[PDB]
Order: sequence, then C-alpha cells, then structure tokens
Amino acid sequence: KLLRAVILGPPGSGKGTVCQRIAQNFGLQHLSSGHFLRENIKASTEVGEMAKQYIEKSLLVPDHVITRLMMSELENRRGQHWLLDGFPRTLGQAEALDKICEVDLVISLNIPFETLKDRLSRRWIHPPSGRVYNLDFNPPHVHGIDDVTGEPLVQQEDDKPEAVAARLRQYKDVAKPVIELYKSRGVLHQFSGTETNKIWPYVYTLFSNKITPIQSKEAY
Ligand SMILES: Nc1nc2c(ncn2[C@@H]2O[C@H](COP(=O)(O)OP(=O)(O)OP(=O)(O)OP(=O)(O)OP(=O)(O)OC[C@@H]3O[C@H](n4cnc5c(=O)[nH]c(N)nc54)[C@@H](O)[C@H]3O)[C@@H](O)[C@H]2O)c(=O)[nH]1
Repeated sequence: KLLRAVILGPPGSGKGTVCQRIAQNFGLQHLSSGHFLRENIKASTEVGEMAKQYIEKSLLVPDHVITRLMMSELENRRGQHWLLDGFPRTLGQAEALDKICEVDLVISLNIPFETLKDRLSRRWIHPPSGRVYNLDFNPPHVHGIDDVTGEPLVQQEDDKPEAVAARLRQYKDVAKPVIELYKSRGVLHQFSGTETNKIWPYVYTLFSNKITPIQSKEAY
C-alpha cells in the first residue's frame, strides 16, 4: 500500500543526496534519526533531554534512545509513505521496525573510503543556521563565510579525515547483520561506485515501480 523504503550506507555515501532526488522526482519526504534528534532537542522533549545528557558528557547518544525517538515518529506517520535515511542502523532497530510495517525496498550504498573522505572534505556549514555548502555544487558567494550573515563557515567534526575513517569502520562492523537480514527477504538492492549521478538511474527505476513519478501540468 504505502511505500516503506530505506536508504543505507556509511556517512558520506550520498544517502541525503539520493533522498533529495527522490523528493524532486516523487514528492516523497525523507526521515532521518539526526533530523528527529535535532527536532527533539529544540522542543526540549523527554527523549531530547535524555539525548542532551549524553551530549553534555561528550557521549554517543545510544542506539536505544534513537530507536525510541524514531519509532515514536513513525508510529505517528502511519498514513504516510516512509523513506528512511540511515535507519535501521542495527539489527535491533530493524526488528523494532518490523512490528509496525513491512519494509518494501532497501537501497544500500557502497562507496570507497577515498571518495567518502574527498566528498566530506568539501563540505562546510554555518552552524547556527545549519546552512550547508558543498563546495563542488553550491559554494558560498564569498569564500569562507555564510551567504546571509557573513559569519565564518565551519567543517563538522565528522567531516574530517580521521573521523571519516573511524565512522566508516563503525558502519562496517554494524551494517553486516542488517544487510544480511534484508538480503534474505529479497528486498535489498546494492549499489557501488564513486558517483551518485551514475547510481541514480537505477534507484529511480526502483522507486517508479512502487510510486508514480511526478510530471508537469503541460507535459500532459
Ligand atoms: N547511536 C546513534 N546513532 C545515530 C545518532 N544520530 C544519528 N544516528 C544515526 O547514525 C547514522 C549516521 O548518521 P549521521 O546523522 O551521523 O550522518 P549521516 O546520515 O550518515 O550523514 P552524512 O551527511 O555524513 O552522509 P550522507 O547523507 O550519506 O551523505 P550526503 O548525501 O549528504 O553526501 C555527502 C557529501 O557528498 C556530496 N556528494 C554526494 N554525491 C556526490 C557525488 O557524486 N560527487 C561529489 N563530488 N559529491 C557528492 C554531497 O553534496 C555532500 O556534501 C545511522 O544510520 C543512524 O541513523 C546518534 O546520536 N546516536
């Protein structure tokens, strides 16, 4: 009935980029744990307050806290098509997911470390606004500064080479049971390469099997 789709891959792999193309071609919003984590911190909710207790201590917010805030969001979006970016991260989150839907489509992105490192080295942000500047696509009008405020741009910690390598290894270690699970159900589609542009046509085709591509009024 409603679509239940998932895009997985290590940080830097282009999950956000693919989700954005899916929005422009299908009108399908994507849902991510980081985005819902932000939203809960801004609203100062009970789960937001739990996450902040970890963050204040420079601790990773545990998977179970993320499962909690994600299931709560999905359980309140039961009449919507879902496109999940990077969730489930773990086998236990995949199983949590199983209780409230049947996952139709899983896209896995396998991108070499060198590409990950080179993509993320080219990303800068304006931290207060969260405006993101990809230097190969949308660089700031003036070098080093935000387009509105002219305040200096920052490189996110996770975007630096050592952090990129650490996060890739963290991903590899956790990803295998999740990919195996969806592989045995026949819903997993795996893509490798260095260019999102080259992977996109295959992903497009998979979504158009499930939901109608948007066309313009005068395309008839
Ligand atoms: N336990 C726990 N888990 C968490 C927590 N928060 C989030 N999680 C999640 O951990 C996730 C990792 O999430 P993250 O929020 O820390 O980071 P992530 O969603 O992996 O974001 P990234 O922005 O690092 O990666 P991604 O969305 O895959 O990349 P993006 O599409 O933004 O591309 C990166 C750059 O490459 C560029 N790009 C893309 N394709 C190409 C291309 O073809 N060519 C070039 N030159 N550039 C390209 C883009 O313009 C972009 O600048 C798991 O899956 C869970 O969802 C948490 O607090 N605790």
